[PDB]
Amino acid sequence: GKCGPPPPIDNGDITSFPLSVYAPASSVEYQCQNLYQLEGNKRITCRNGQWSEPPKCLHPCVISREIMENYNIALRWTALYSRTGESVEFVCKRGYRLSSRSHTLRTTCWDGKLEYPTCAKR
Amino acid sequence: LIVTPSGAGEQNMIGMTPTVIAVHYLDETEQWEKFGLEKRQGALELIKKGYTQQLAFRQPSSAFAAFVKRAPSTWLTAYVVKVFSLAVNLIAIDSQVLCGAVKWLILEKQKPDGVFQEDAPVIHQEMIGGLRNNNEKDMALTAFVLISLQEAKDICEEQVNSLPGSITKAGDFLEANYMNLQRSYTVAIAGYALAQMGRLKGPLLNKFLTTAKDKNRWEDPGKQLYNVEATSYALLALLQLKDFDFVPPVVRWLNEQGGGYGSTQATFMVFQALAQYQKDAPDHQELDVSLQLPS
Repeated sequence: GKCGPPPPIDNGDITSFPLSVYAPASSVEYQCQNLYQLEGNKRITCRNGQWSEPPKCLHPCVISREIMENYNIALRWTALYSRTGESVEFVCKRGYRLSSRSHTLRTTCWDGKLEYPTCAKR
Repeated sequence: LIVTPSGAGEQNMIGMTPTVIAVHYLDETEQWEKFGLEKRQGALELIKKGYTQQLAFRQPSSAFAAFVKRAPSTWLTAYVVKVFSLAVNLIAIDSQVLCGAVKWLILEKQKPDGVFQEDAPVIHQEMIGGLRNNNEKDMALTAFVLISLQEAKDICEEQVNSLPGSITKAGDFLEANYMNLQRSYTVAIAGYALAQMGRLKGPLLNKFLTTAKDKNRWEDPGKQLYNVEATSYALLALLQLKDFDFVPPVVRWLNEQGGGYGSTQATFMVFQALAQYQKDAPDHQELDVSLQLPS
C-alpha cells in the first residue's frame, strides 16, 4: 500500500522535495506562505495507500487603504497586513466620533475577514 | 585600489553572467559556426565552474547571499534562478538547488497580495540595473522575480506544486497596478512579465506600447544602461505579443547602443532579447559576442 505524491494546498506547500511514491507510514509536513496561518495538523501520513487530511492556510487581512478613508478611521500606533488571530487597533480621524458599536476600534483579523469600525463627523 | 565590498556570492554571479548569456545567444541564433564551434565546449566548462562555485553560497534555506553569514537576498536568489534556468540544458543543474530557491521565494518572500519583498538588499547594487532606482519597487521587483519564476516553471512545476498559484498571484498584483505606473522601466519589465502570461491586453497594452519614445525605445531620465535594459524587456514583451511590425525600430535602436561596471543586467537582457528576436522574427536584420566569451 504505497501512496503517491502528497496533495496540494492553497497558499502553501510541503517542506520537503516530493517523491514519486511514498512508503506506508511515511510522512510529510506543510508550510504556509508568509503571513498565512496553518490550521489543522501540519503533518500527513501515508497508510493503506491513502494520505491523511492536509492542513489549510488561513488568510491574513490586507488592511484597506482606504476603506479606512471612507470610514474616517486610521490605524493607531501607526507604522499593512495582519495575521489571522492578530488584533488591530484603529482611531477616528480628527474631528470625528465612533459611530459603530462601543468596542469596534479593536478588532481581530480572521481568515481574511476584518471588521472595520466607522466614525462620523461630530 | 578603490575600497569596494567583496560579496562573493554576488560577485560570482556577475562573473557568470557574460558566459552564460553568450552561450545562450549563440545557441539560440545558431551562430556557433561563424564564432567557432570548437569554443563551445570550453564555455560549457566555464559555466559549470561558475555554477559549482555558486553552490557554496547556497544557504540551508536554499536561498543565496553575498556571504554565508548575511541574510539571503530575494533579488539575488531570483537572479540565480534565472541564470541557472538558462543553463539547465547546458550543464547538469541540480533540481533541488533550482527548485529549492524557487520554493523559498514563494514560501518566504511573497506577500499576501502577490508582491515580492527584499529583506536583505544585495551589497553590489551595480549588478541589479534599473532596479537600483527607488520608486515603484514593489512593481519592479515583483516583475523581476515573476520573470524568474516563469523561467523555472516547466523544470519546477512538478517539484513545487505551489508555483503556478504564486505566479498567478504575482500576475494579479502587476495587472492591478500597471495603469498607475509612471516609470518607463517598470512599464517595460512588468509589461514583459504580463505579456508572458497573455495578460498584457487592452488599456494595459496601449499604455505599454504608447510609453515608448519614437516607437523605438523605453527610457527614463538617468543612467543610459537602465534604458538599454528596459528596452530589451520591452523587445521581449513585443515578441511574446508577436507584434513584429512594432519590432524593427526597437532592434535598430538597441543594436545602435558591452560590459564593465554596472552592466550585468544590460548585458544579460540585450543578448537575451536580440537572441530571441533573431530566433523568432522572419527575415531579421543583420546584427559581437567576443567580448563576453574571450580567448
